[PDB]
Amino acid sequence: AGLADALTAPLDHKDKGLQSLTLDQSVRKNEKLKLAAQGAEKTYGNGDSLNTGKLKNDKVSRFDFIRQIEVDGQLITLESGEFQVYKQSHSALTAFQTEQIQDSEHSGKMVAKRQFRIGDIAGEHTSFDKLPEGGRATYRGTAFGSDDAGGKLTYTIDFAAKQGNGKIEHLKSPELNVDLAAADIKPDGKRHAVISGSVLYNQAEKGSYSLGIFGGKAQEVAGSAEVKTVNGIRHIGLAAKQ
Repeated sequence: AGLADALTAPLDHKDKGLQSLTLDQSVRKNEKLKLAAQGAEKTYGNGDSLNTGKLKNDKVSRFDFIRQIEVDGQLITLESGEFQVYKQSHSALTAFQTEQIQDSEHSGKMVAKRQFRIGDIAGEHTSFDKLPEGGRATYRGTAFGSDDAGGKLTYTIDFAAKQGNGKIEHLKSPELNVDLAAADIKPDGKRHAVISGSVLYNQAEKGSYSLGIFGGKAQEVAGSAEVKTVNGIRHIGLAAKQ
């Protein structure tokens, strides 16, 4: 696995769009980060990166990590989990999966939560008035979230009518396949466009999603959803290509 390559050496170092991902919110400005997999280990802090140049497209990479600090020269393993790293065409994103973590009173206890969060959505886009207003664009993607990380969605956008739509499918049970609330183009992007709509949960509840278009000609789509429930909020990541 190229996991070991990307911890021991850099990848394509030219970077003029995306050949890497930024970690300046993945770690605190004071704290220590250790990552490891498949015979290698990355040791950093404050605000670094992870390199993705000469890896495959349209796939997920798997990693072990911990976020920690040194106290009076002593090392405590504060929170540990899964570093879930998506590589696509023109775009890439991270997600967090914190589970096994220390209690900050006894310096040697453990606690087991199951806390997922979305990460940074990499790939600059600056050009919707550069696309045609014609056709229908088919899309299909992975859904990855705090209860959702076994299913996958179907997505579309009528370029001729400027309206997005979708559906969530491939679930453990059939009532869990939900309709997606059809949504038009709305203002948010600093020099680009967005589709932002609503998300129906187990035929109940009230979630929310936002995503954008990527590449030089609508090659893929990426962004985020948050479904809020009586169980609290599930963040779901988007990964879908033409």
